[PDB]
Amino acid sequence: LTTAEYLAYQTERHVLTILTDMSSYADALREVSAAREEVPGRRGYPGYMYTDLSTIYERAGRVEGRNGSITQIPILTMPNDDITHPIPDLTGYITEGQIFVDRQLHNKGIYPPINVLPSLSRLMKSAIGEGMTRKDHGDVSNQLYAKYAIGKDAAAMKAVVGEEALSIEDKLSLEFLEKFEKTFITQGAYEDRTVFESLDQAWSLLRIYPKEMLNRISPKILDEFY
Amino acid sequence: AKQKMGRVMQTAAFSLAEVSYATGENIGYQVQESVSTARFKVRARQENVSG
Repeated sequence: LTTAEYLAYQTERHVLTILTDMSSYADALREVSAAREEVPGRRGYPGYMYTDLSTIYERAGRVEGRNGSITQIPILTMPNDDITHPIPDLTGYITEGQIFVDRQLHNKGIYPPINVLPSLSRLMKSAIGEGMTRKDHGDVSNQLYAKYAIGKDAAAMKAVVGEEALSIEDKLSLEFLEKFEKTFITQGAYEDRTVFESLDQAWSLLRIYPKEMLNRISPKILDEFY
Repeated sequence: AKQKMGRVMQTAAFSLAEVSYATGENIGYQVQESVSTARFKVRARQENVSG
């Protein structure tokens, strides 16, 4: 973070630090705290872990005077895959948004095992704008999230009510879920997808629907892109 | 189907009355006598309607 602060603010460049194993950092903080004869907090971790993680995280951000920026992707390792764990809880409190990697997705397929239902970005609306990237980004992403949720619901409902009894909007949603978890999310470890190419692929998946089915997308965007 | 079955039952009763009038006697006894085997049979089919 000191190197990022230097580069971004005294050099006017964008950084995007990627801190790995915040769980390992928290364990290191645990050992440093307990070496000073201090009682452990809730889950053994020091009570001031919130303050320390707040310093480490909030060391990032944009400033008015300088043209640089410090984005941050602190990559945690949730013990026992528990969100109620102190490190995930404090990180969710301090940071804005969260990206989840799913064990079910990892078992089912290949990189990246990221599920979109529990993963969201709080300042997404600012990044996905009109002048920056494309004007259809927000509508496409919202539509994809809604149809992925409906696809998961239909996949659960198929084994309950039979495949035939599913509605048209459920069969199409199941097909979209298959082509989504298998072609859109599924990305090679070395292949690079620009934002525009990713949006084009998202539209390619979204075109299996009738134009009336896509409800979250604005009518102008539907007329121009679909 | 209940309405249609009522209408069909009325039509069949009228047809049976006409047939009995044409024959001059009730064919019920003859039908009962010739009831050795049933020509009409119904086989159950396990259709999958919804779940």
